[PDB]
This record gives sequence, C-alpha cells and structure tokens, in this order.
Amino acid sequence: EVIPVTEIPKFQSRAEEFFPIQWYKEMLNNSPVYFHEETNTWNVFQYEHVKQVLSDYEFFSSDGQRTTIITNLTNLDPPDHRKARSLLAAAFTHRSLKNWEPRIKQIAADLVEAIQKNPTINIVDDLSSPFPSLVIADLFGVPVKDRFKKWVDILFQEKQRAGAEYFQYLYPIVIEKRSNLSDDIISDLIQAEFDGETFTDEEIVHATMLLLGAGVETTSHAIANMFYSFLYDDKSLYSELRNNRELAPKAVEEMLRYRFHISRRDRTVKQDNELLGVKLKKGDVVIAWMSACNMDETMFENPFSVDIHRPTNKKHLTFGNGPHFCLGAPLARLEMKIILEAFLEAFSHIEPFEDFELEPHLTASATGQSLTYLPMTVYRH
Ligand code: HEM
Repeated sequence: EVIPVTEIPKFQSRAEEFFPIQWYKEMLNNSPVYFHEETNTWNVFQYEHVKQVLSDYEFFSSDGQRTTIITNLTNLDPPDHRKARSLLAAAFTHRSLKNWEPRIKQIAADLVEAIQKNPTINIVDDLSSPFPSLVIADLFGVPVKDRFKKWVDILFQEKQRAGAEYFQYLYPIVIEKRSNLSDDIISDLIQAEFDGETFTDEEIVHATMLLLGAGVETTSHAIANMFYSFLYDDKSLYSELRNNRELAPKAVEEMLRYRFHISRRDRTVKQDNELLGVKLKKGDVVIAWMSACNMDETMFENPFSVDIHRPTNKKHLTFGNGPHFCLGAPLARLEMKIILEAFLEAFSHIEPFEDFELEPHLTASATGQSLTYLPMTVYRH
C-alpha cells in the first residue's frame, strides 16, 4: 500500500512545501510524536526519535507491507542487507572517491566554462540538472558518445517502458566490460564478491538503475537549493565563500542540513515497543522526518538560521543513519563541493531577479517541490 505522505502536512502552497520551516517548528513545539489518523501513520520530528527509527532495525524494519515512496536493497534489514550492501559498496571505495575528484572537476570546469561570460544564468538548466547526470555517466564508464539526462527524466506506465529501454542500452555494455575491465563503477560491480557470491550481468544493470534513482535527482535538488540559499537566505554567505575559498565543504554541509526538503523515510514496527514514548504495535508505520529533525534546537543551535560554522552541522540526518546510511554520501558531498568551487572561481557576486516568482517555478517531485527554474545575475571581478 503506497502511503501519500503529501496528505500529512497538507501544505497551502508549493512555496511552503519547498521550505516548510513554519510546519517543522509547529510539529517540534506542539506535536513531535504525531499520529495521523487519515494515513494511519506515526510521525516523528525530534532528532533522537528520528535517529532511533532510522537505525534500530530490530524494532523499525525497512521491509514492511506499506511505504511512503531490483535488488530491493533499501527494503532489506540485516542480515539479508549485508551481502547486497557489500557488493554495491565495492564501487564506492576510498580509492574510487579519490580518483573521481579530478574527473568530476573536469566536468564542472566545462559546465561553468559554458556560462563564464553570461550576465545572467539559470542554475537549473546550466548546472543543477545536467551536472549529476554527466558525473554518473562518466563514473559508470558509459561510452564517451552517450555521456543520459533523458533517462532519469523518463525514469520518473511511462516507467515500465523507460526501464526496458535503459536495460537494452546497458546490458550489452556490462557484458563488454566483463571482458574489458576499467576504473569505473560497472567494472567494480563485476569484480565485487561476498562470501563467494557475485552479481550477474542482469543484476549489475539493475544496480546501476538503483544508483541513478538514488543519486541524480537528489543531488540536482541539493545543488539547486544550495544556490537558492545564496540568493534568499543569508545573502552575505556567497561573499564569505569568495573571501575564503576553503569554506566550500562547510557551506555544502550547512545546505544539506538547512535547504534539502523534504527528507522523510518510513519504517514498519517489527516488535511492540514504547521507545518513542508512545506504545507502538508490530505492523504500525512510522515516518521519520529528517529535514524537521535537522532544525531541532536540542542538536542545532539557532537552527532556523544559516550558520556554516555551527560545529554540529555534520550531525544532520539528510543521508540517514545506521545500516541504510546513504552509500552515495561522499560522492554527493564531492559533487556539491566541486560545482560550488568551480562556480566561486568564475563569479565574484550573484543576485536574484527582483521579479522572480517562486510559486510558478516549483513542480511536484519525490522530495515535495523542486525548482523548474532559478535565475540569477552574475558578475566577474
Ligand atoms: C544529496 C544527495 C542524496 C541524498 C539526500 C540521499 C539520501 C539518502 C538517504 C536518506 C538514504 C537512506 C534511506 C533509508 O534510510 O531508508 C540513501 C540511501 C542510498 N543512497 Fe543516497 N542520497 C543522495 C545521493 C546519492 C548518490 C549520489 C548515490 C549514488 C551514486 C546514492 C546512493 C544511495 C544508495 C545505494 C542507498 C541505499 C543504501 C542502503 O539501503 O543500504 N545516494 N540516500
């Protein structure tokens, strides 16, 4: 049973759903452990409850009958999760993340080089939408000619057709790489082994589709919302980053705490318990609202303000917590750092369009509402 999580807050505007800080403050102050009769869900907003739901799989299972949304990795609890996680993790080593940085830098340099003389840019079409698709295509090892945005657009049934077309495209590339191994994700998934078990070629195609669904639109949203913040939240932050070019990672971590909305994951209660202060029964569904708990003043001082120097920022739960903690988190942080650093090198100052209207430039997405357009005036020094 697909649970329509959109019906819990019932937002009055796309703009509110895009940045629901008023609703987070209401739930944290008045209703932090909230039973929603219409969806038959429990809803938790406080940092210590959200963290417990995400990680304590003995009590809060990822593999229940009801959900908020090809290996089903995200739907497995330990012990069955260990093999799937280990085989996919073979493509996300410390060595690969080190080797990816100069490749991702090249891609960012080319995207920014295309807009370097622009008086005005559109973050979405010029940067946030193409960049994570161009990156994942390079990291997969796709032929240079195919270097792909189309796929994830369509991968959003339209869905049956698109998945069958991706499969026919990639299946012969995996077979080819099995005989012709290179430093790319597909080659690392071919060589992966757990207790003598390996992926089949078909499983590797599915693994790449899971990585596309996990890592493209999420990263696009995170980048667009970071640039949104520089225009609309702390308008002095961009200047601070220009003045000290080592601050990019701190800025990325604060934009993942402050401007990624809405982050929520569901679990199914596995055993009766009152760990969240209320009696729950086996089969109950709990939604953990990570974006809300990222503004819990018990963990984050001055939580409704941008502060890239807040020493707790690295504790945000935008990537989850526990066994399912985002496999892509290092890559996501690297992509956001590299695109921000390339942008800072090109542009001395950015300004919003006085006439930009948010409501007409938001569309429904898996995370709530996403920018369709984000204009800015840019300057060079
Ligand atoms: C800003 C970007 C991203 C965000 C906000 C994000 C968020 C998340 C979250 C919250 C989970 C945990 C789900 C849960 O507990 O139920 C997760 C899992 C995962 N993410 Fe990410 N993600 C991002 C980028 C990426 C990228 C770039 C990749 C890969 C290229 C990726 C691959 C995955 C995978 C494979 C899992 C499943 C791990 C498991 O279930 O063991 N993600 N992501």
